[PDB]
Amino acid sequence: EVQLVQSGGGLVKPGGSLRLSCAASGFTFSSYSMNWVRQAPGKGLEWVSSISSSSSYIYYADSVKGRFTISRDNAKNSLYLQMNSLRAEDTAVYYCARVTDAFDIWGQGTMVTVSSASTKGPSVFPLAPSGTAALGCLVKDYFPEPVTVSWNSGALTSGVHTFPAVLQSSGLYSLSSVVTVPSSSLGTQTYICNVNHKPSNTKVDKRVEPKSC
Amino acid sequence: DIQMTQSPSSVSASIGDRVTITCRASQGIDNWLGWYQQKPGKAPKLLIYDASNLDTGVPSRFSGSGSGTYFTLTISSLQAEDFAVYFCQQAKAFPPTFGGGTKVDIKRTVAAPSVFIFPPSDEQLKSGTASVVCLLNNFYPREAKVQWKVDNALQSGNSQESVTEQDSKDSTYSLSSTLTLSKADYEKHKVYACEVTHQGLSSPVTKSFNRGEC
Repeated sequence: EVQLVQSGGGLVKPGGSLRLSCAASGFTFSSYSMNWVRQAPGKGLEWVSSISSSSSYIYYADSVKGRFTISRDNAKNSLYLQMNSLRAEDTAVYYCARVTDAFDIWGQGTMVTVSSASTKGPSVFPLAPSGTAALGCLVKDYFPEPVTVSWNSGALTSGVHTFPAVLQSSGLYSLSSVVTVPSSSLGTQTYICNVNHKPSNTKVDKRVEPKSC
Repeated sequence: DIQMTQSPSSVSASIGDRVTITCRASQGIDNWLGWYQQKPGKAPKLLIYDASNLDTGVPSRFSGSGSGTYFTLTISSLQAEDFAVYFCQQAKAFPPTFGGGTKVDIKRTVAAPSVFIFPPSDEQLKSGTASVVCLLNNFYPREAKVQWKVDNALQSGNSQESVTEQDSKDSTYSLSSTLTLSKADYEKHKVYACEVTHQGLSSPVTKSFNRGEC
């Protein structure tokens, strides 16, 4: 019906530029103010910019003034955001939105990741245990997303928690995967995390051994 | 600008409950208040605009009321689809500003985190870097505070947290906090402690280890 279809975004280096697009259908595009709103990872919503129906009136958030430029092409039913001089703090899902009295139609979201990293496979380190014992693997310093982790080649699923990746200040991702198991099993069962980072073709199987030190 | 603060940060609800969320403005916004719903990995959706008006297609178990600086969103008979984050938003003045959100999640009993502390591997230490990981496992509700201490010094600015979505089987959360130190700094200190505050704990629990010790 009424729809806003986003494209653009993805990976960019600090200081670099990206252009986001938003294609509108199902309503009279030229008669509405359009907006961009962003959401940093694990955080709330921040308005970025607005543009009036005929581009007479343009508004920017304090945090993007002088770097981002909003525009629209009413004849193509399209909204744009030219983002320049990108920084780590601009890493976020960016949404286009129509405004009437509230933001009443939203795009699907476009992820923008600002990092100087090249493709790099992770190092995998043990998180070693010492009724129930917890063990895991730290999957550190990889780019881009994603990595997959299983345990015991998929035969161990119960009690597994693989955390969402966090972008570190180095521009590389890290995550841990953990599992809780009965401590009585630690002396008889083997626990192995299977890590695959397909962008770098990096596959590791790490058996996690109980430690005391 | 106009600061919007929502309360509580999370509400525990069961299927069929009535849920009431609160939003407060730092100054008067008249009727210019909207409410949105967000589910994991999805864009927000408008529910209510101008404080009380239902958007097209939105189910009539959602109502809003209030004006000035005080507003509420009521869900009158919660369905499985309504477990989500809810945001308010002021359209009185530019910049439009959002509240920080309220997560309506599945009610279960309070479960204290099982806390585990993991020293850096010797593998990693070889490379000049030390990651210390604190696991908070299978807890409820989601609100939890992790304080790192190194030789009793309260750490800030050098840890990162990551949290799971509510588990489908047991309705709990888990959280990792990771402290990142140079190998040099790690070698300069003895006691590495993870102190955890949570509703399921009568006073904060400290898990710790001593570098080099068994």
